[PDB]
Amino acid sequence: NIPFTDNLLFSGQVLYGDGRLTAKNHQLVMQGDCNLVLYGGKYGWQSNTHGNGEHCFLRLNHKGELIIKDDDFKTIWSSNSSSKQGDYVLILRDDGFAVIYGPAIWETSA
Amino acid sequence: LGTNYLLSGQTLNTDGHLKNGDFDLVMQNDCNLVLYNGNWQSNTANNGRDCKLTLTDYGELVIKNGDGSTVWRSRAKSVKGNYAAVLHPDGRLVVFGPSVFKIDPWVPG
Repeated sequence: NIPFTDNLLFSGQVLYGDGRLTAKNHQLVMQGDCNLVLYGGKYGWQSNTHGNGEHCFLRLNHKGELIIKDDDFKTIWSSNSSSKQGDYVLILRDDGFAVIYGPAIWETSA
Repeated sequence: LGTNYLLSGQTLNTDGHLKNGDFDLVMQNDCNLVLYNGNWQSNTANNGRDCKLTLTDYGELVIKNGDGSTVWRSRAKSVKGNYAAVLHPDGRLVVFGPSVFKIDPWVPG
């Protein structure tokens, strides 16, 4: 498993059961009620999936698609973003936006 | 600037840091960009004064001196867009991009 960083979610990492990203006063929470909520910015944001499934988790894949799956791997929500096979990162930015960047195009070490 | 990232359009100023755990990326006053404990450096020591790190709209990392002259470039480029140089917790600086999705909690509509 990849070590956790408070404001990042790399491809393959999972959030569930009120696990979250934090940056300044902003939070991105994969709540226990199957709702993904951004507490921050001016108005916040939500996936609007309260009660849509049980024991849901959030996972960013290696094509830039961010998905909420329930305990039986039924899709509850998707970012519907899809790109090159590679490594991606979801950043809860200091300015409140949550953005998926990828694929990786340059690295210091292989 | 993020504590552990640099977005295209932002600047990592002279003697500035990006840090993730024991891994410390420093844009030094001797114009060398070093990733402490990550076994990497731009190898541009004494090549300029008041040097800064930037990230182009094509995802290229660039070191420029106080006069604005280029000292080093990552050479790897992609399409015009928004990029992010992130200090990974396993000790590598990685450029990701372009952005493929955004959650906007600011727009009222």
